[PDB]
Amino acid sequence: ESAWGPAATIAARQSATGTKTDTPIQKVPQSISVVTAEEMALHQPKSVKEALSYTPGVSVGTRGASNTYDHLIIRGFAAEGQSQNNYLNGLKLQGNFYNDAVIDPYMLERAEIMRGPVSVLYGKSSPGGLLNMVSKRPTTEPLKEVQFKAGTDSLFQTGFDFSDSLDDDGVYSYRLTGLARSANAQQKGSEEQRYAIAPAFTWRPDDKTNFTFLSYFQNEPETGYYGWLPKEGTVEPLPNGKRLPTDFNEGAKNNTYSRNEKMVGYSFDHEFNDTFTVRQNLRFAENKTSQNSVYGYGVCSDPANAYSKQCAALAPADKGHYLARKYVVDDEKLQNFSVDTQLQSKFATGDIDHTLLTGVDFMRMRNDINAWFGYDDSVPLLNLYNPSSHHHHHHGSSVNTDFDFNAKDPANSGPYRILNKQKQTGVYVQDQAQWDKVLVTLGGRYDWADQESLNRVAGTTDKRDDKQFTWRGGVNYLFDNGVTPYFSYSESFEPSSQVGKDGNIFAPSKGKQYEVGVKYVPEDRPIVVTGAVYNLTKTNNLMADPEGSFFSVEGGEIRARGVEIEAKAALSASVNVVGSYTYTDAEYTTDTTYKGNTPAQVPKHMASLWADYTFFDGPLSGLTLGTGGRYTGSSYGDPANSFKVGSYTVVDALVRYDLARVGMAGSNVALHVNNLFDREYVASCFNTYGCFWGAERQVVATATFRF
Repeated sequence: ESAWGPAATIAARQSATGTKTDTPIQKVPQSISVVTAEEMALHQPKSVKEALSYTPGVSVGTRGASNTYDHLIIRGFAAEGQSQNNYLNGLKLQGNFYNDAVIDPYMLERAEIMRGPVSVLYGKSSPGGLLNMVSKRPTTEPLKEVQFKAGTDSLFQTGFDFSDSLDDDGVYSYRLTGLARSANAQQKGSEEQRYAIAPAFTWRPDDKTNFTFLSYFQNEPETGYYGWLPKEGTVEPLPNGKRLPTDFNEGAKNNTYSRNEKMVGYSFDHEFNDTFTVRQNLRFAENKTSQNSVYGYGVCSDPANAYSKQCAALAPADKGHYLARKYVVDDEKLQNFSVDTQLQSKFATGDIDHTLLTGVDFMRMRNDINAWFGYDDSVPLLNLYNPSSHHHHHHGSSVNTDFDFNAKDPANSGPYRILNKQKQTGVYVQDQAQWDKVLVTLGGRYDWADQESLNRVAGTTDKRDDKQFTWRGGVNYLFDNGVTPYFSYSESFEPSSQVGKDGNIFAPSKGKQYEVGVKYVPEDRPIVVTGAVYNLTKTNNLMADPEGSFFSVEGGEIRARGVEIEAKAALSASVNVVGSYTYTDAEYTTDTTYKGNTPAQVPKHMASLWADYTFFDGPLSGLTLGTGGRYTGSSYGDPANSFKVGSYTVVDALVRYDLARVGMAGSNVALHVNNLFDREYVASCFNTYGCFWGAERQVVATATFRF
């Protein structure tokens, strides 16, 4: 098993996103999870987001039923500005504003998650949090796969995955993966459209040299729903005592959202001799996205709408059941270049073996934003009264009316046009020195993160050049019966894009984490079990001005201490089990307005358990039956901890049948169901006017053939 390849079992022993060198999990001084292709091909996730429903320390409901972005909250933290923090092949997919890229899981070999500070190897990043996806590479043996999906809400997906060798020596091999997916969003009027293709080329001139070309091209005409719903009508009842239905949509009938992705790059490694090996990863991508979206703000009786004219002009007792809305028109285009070059030197020092990693990482991102935002009264109000029993059960919500978007009244709307530039360069050194059973991992990295923002309207230009250093040290007492105790200190840094009162760009916030735990990686049985307890602190978090002044102020602090236990196994040739528990104590340590309060959208308790049985026996030979559930404790729906989103428990099921009994061994047909008990829940609220209905039970039938 290679950190950059398949795992054979639901349990991956090898990973390289934690130390940038192919290391076995037990030897990694940090909480690392790995969701293999197998596991993913088990639930047929819609996005890498869903593919993470069972991993501990990651909420995936930050946006409810919506999938526009694989935005995650890890260990109670996320990137600033609703941005993502996702890596693809050890390189970051640096996004900006609404321009953030996604990779379809069907194109991944595995999706890894690294918890806690990760700057020691990746540069600027949101504390405690990082997702690293691995492109599918050319396979060792022929692969001619064709897959067909069909599910609820008009879901239709047709995709292929072919990999072969051009020569009988395997010096030349490829892999072409693509898919065409179409579906209706949970919210009436909204659609989901995707076309993706990933071309890979691997050149192995010998057994010590590999250069694999990695490209990805994707087109999405419409990305689906991405709107906000009030706590009143979702979490809490509306005055009349009813609630907006889970399929309710508050946007224009002509709301539109598109994203365009294009990328070329490569992964290269070369072993010069018994001590020196070099590997370099490079990628270039130009990404576009645009939208015409009318989103809802809060109900008229919501503080946010305090200054709303359309709202104020209502009977004081009606403000509580009328929805106020705004809108945005956006169109962006960004390019991002990335290359990481590293050198791995293997040498000893009498009983002390060394694995020295030293490399230089570079990246630049440019994004051009040309958009328009509607402010108060920019769009008609909405009477939430209508959504009743005719809109619930019998049929459902109804699409509203069109909106202008064009003719932006200089009154209720204005222009937004920015040119954001980002540059980062870092050099790092790490060493995994094993002195028999005692593995010590230590290393660090220095960074040159420079940003430059141009406001095409104000004709302004804000700049900032950061120079940050981070290191990480850890110890793993490699036992022999499997158990592996480990502890480690880690650091991170995340620059700010916000400008203070002094007209200058804020300084970067920082992450510090203390984690200790044990990992059981038995060498005989294919089972992995890890548990960990940590104390992660984000510092210099921006907070309200002590003297309220529109401008924020740095110096705030947030602490997240919690426990995480995960377990994936192969208890049998017919038994597989995935399970995890997550305890999260996230609290505002220092903050002008909030404090003691816990950040919104982050539950205290989380747990998930899953298992599947397979048959090779009786009449049910080739049958795989699996079910499971995911637990999401209660959470706060706003910074003020004003209200709370209730806990919920969703169940997933799986019936898989091997088609061997039709001469099609290898292939198979399966039925997947998410939220079996079609539970109605509110995933979360980032504020009183920003709540998201969870996903209504979905059902998918999949036919995946192997020629």
